Amino acid sequence: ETVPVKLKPGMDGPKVKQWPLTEEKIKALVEICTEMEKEGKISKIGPENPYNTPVFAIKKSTKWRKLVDFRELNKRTQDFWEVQLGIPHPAGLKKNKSVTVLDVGDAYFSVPLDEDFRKYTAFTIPSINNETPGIRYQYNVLPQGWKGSPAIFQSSMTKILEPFRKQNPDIVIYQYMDDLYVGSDLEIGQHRTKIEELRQHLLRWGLTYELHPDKWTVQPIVLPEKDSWTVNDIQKLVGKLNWASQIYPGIKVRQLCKLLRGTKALTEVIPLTEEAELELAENREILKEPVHGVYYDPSKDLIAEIQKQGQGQWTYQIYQEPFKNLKTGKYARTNDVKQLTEAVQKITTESIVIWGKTPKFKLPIQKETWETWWTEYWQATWIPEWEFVNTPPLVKLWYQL
Amino acid sequence: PISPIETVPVKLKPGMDGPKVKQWPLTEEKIKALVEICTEMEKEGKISKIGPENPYNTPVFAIKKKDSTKWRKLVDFRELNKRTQDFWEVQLGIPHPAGLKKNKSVTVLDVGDAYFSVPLDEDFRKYTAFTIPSINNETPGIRYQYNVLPQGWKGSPAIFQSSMTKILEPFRKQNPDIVIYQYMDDLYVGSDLEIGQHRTKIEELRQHLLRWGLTTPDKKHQKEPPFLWMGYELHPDKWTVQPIVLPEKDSWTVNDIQKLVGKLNWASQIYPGIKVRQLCKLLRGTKALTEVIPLTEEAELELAENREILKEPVHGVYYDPSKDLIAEIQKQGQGQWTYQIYQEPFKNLKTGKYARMRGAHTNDVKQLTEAVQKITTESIVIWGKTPKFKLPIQKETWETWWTEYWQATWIPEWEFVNTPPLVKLWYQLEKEPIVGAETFYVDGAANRETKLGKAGYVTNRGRQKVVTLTDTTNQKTELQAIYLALQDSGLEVNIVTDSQYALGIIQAQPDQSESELVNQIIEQLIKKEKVYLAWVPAHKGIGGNEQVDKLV
Ligand SMILES: Cc1cc(C#N)cc(C)c1Oc1nc(Nc2ccc(C#N)cc2)nc(N)c1Br
Ligand SMILES: [Cl-]
Repeated sequence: ETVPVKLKPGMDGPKVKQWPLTEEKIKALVEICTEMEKEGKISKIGPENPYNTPVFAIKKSTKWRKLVDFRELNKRTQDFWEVQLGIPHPAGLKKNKSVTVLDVGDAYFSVPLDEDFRKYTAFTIPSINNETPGIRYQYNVLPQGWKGSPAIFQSSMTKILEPFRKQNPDIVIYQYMDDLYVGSDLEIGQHRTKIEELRQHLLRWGLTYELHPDKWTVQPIVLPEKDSWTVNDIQKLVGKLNWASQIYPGIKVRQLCKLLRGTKALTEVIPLTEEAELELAENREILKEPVHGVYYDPSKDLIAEIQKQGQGQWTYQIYQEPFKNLKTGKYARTNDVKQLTEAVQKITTESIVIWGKTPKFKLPIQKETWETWWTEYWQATWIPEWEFVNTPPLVKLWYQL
Repeated sequence: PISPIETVPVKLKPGMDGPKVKQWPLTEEKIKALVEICTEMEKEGKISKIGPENPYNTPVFAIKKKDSTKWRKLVDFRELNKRTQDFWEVQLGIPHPAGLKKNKSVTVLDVGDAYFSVPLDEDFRKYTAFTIPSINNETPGIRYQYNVLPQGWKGSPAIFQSSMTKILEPFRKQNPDIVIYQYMDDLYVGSDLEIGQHRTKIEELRQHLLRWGLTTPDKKHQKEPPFLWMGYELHPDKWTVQPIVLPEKDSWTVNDIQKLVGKLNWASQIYPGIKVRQLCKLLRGTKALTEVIPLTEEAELELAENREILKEPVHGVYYDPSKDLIAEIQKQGQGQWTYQIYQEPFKNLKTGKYARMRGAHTNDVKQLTEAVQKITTESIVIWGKTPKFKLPIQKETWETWWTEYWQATWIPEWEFVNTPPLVKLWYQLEKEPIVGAETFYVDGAANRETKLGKAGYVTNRGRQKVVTLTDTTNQKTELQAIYLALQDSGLEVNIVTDSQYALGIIQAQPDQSESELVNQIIEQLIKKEKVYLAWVPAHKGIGGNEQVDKLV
C-alpha cells in the first residue's frame, strides 16, 4: 500500500544538474545501483522523465555509501512532510544526559513509493568525459534522504516502538530523516544497555554515536582580562561591547570609552578605573547568560553562521533574525574544508536535537572550492542548505574565543 | 527502416490538449511535391492515412532544395511542441580530446534516416496529424499522422538517443575493449584492433544495428585519419584543434575582432600561452559590429605574439589511466594565468588559461587558488581524477596567506616550481599596534545629495589636515582618508578608522583593484615598513575618532 504523495501546488518536480564525480565514486555508484535494482528498489528510466536530483558517494569505515541530495525535492514536497502528517519534536531530547543516534534508513527500502510520485525521484550516474549517456533511475520505494519517507513510515515506526516505549516511559525517541534519536538520563552503561535492547526490537523489523546535549553550553562573547590596558586594547574593548550591545540588552560602554579621551597613541597604556572596571564586570554577567528577548519561532528558517578563527578553531551562531542569537558555539580541531564540514555536521546535529530542523548555513568559503571538496568528508545522510559569504572581518574578531 | 524497439510513452503537458491549427492554402507546385513526398513516406510506414475522425491538425509546407530541383517536407510543430511534455536533456556536454584514449583504427558510421527509423508512441501519434491542402482549399485535404519520430518535434532528439542507447547496450557489454561514442545521427567507433579484425568488428555492429532497424552506409566509403570532429582534428594517437587561420587585415571590425578572439580562445586549448587581454580590451564599450577599431600597440603586439605561437603545429596527447596528471600554472599579464596538463613532461594532454577577477580586489594568491580550483573541476570532468599540481608559489608564501585570510581554503597535493614571475605577498599588515609610530585617526564623509566630501586626520603628535573631495561617495572618502595618512606619515604608522568597508578592503591585502584610489593606497602600503590598521565604532564618542570627526 502506497500513501499518495502530492507536490506543493504550482510547483513542478526538481531538475537539478548532476555534479561531476570522480571515477572512483562513479564505479562505487554503479555497483551500488545495480544491486539496488536487482532488488527492485530502483528502476531504469526513459527520456520521458525530465526530472533529476544529484547523486554522490560517501564513506559512512572502508565501504562506499550512496547519497542522494533531495534538498530541492524536499522543498517541493514540503507541504507534505511538514503539514499533513509530520513528526513532532520532543522538547526534552535536548535535556537528556545521553542521546544516541541510529541509522534506520534501511527500513524505508521496505515500503513502496506512490507510483505517481516515483518519477520525481529520478537521478543520473554521470560518465567520465561525457563519453556515454548518464544512466538513469527512479525509486520504487521510500528513498533515504527524502523528507517524505519518515512522514510516511511514521505510522509503522510508532508501532515498532510501542512496546519499547511502553516499557521505558522515560526514554525519548525522536525520528528525523533517516535517523532515530534516543535519549535518557541513565548512567552511560545503563543507557548503552537500553540502546542494545532497542536495537533488538528494530532488528525484528529490518535494521543493522553518542551525544550529551545537557552538557552543551553557550560560547560567550568573551572580554579579555588584562594585567595592563592600552588605548588599542580599550578600543577593541569598546568595539566588542558595542556589537554585543546590538544583541544583549543591558550592555553599557559609557564608563569605558571615558578612558579613551583626546588623541592618544595606540600603544599608550591607560589606567583602569573603578566604574570602568565595574562596567566591565557587570557586562560580563550579561554576556554569560541567554539573550533576553530571543525565542525560537517554529515558522521561520534557522540560520547558522561560521567564522574561521584560525588554528583549527571555528566559531558559530544560530539565529532566525540576525544578531538575535538562539545559540552560540565553537568547534576545535590539517584541512580547512574538512574542518568546516565537520563543523557543519556538528552544528546541524545539535540543531536537529534542539529544534528538530536543519539550519541554512552561511559558509566562509569559495562556492566552487566547497562544491568540489565537501563530499570528501561528509558523513551525514542529510544535507543542510547553504550559501557562501565573506565573513565581515569584525564579526570574526568579536566572536573570537 | 523502422526499429522494432519498444516506444517511449509520451504525453502532453498536464492541462493542455493536442494542437488544432488551421492549414493554410499552398501553391500548386507545393501541393504536388507534398503528395509525392508523403506517398513515398506512407509506403515506407513513416506516416499513415487517417479519417476526419481525428480532431487534431498541424501545418505543413514545402521548400526547394539547395538551389537544386528537389523539395523537402517541412512541418511546423510550434504548437505541438509548446504542448508537449519536457524530456530529459540529451547531452550534459561533449567529450574533450584530452580525455580520449588512443586507438589504432577508427571508423565513423552514419545512421540513415535516424528519426524516421524510430517508432513513435502509438497513443501520441494522433497529435501529429497534418493535412495536405487541396487546390485552392476547395475540397477536403489528405490527412496523415506520424508513426515515427518527426523532424522538428520536441521529443525526437531525446527519444532517438535513448533508443540508440538501448540498442547499443548489448554490443557494448560484449565488446568492452572497443569504444563507441554516439552523437545525433553519427556513431564514432574506436578499437585497438588491427585494420582487418576491426573492420570485422564493424560489420558485427552494423549487422546488429540493422537487426534493429538502423541502416548505415558501408565499408567502401569510410574515411581516413585524421578525423575532423567538433572543431578538432583527431589522429590515432595525437589530437589538435582544427586549422586556425588569423587574417591579414589593415582594418578590423568589431565583428572581425570577436571572431579573432573566439579562434584564439579555441586555439588556447592546446597552444600554450595564447593571450587575448589586449584584443579583448578593444571590445569594451558600445560599437556596431560593422565599425572599425584601430588596434592599439599592446594589441598589435599581442596579435603578433599569437601569430608566432600558431605558426608551428602543436598536438595534444591522449590519456593513459595508469599515470598521474600533472598540472602546471604560470602568471602572465596581470590577472592572466596559463596552464598545461601532461602525464609525461612535456607532452600536454591539453592546455588553457584563466583570467577572472573575483570581487573588485584580489591578490595573486587568491587568483592562483581560483585557478587551481577551476583546473581541478575540469580534470574531474575530463579524467575523473584530480591532478598533482606544480605552482609558482613557495609553500611558505601560501601558508602565511591561508592563516592570515579569514576565508576557508584548500588545494590538493601540490609542489613549488620556480617559474617566474613568482606569486607572493607584497606587504603584510601588523598584527599588533606599533610603538613609537605616529597614530593617525582618520575619517572621510560625504553629503548625500551634494556629493561633496571631506577627508582628513588628527594625530597623537598633534598634526592634522582635512581636504575637500568633489563628487565622491562616503565610501571613497573613508578610503581617501587612509591614503592621506599613508602619504603624510613615515615608514611606520598606526592608522585608526571607522570604516568597516575600508578595513575590509585592506585587511584582505589586495594587490590589484579596479579602483585608482585603492591602487594608490596599495603602492603606499608596499613602500611602508610597518602599518597597523585598526577599527573603531563611528560616533560612539571614542577619544581619537571624535576629534577628526568634528573637524570634517
Ligand atoms: C571513436 C571516436 C571517433 C571520433 C572521431 N572523429 C570521436 C570520438 C569522441 C570517438 O570516441 C572515442 N575516441 C577515443 N579516442 C580516439 C582516438 C583516436 C582517434 C582518431 N583518429 C579518435 C578518437 N577515446 C574514447 N574513449 C572514445 Br568514447
Ligand atoms: Cl525558545
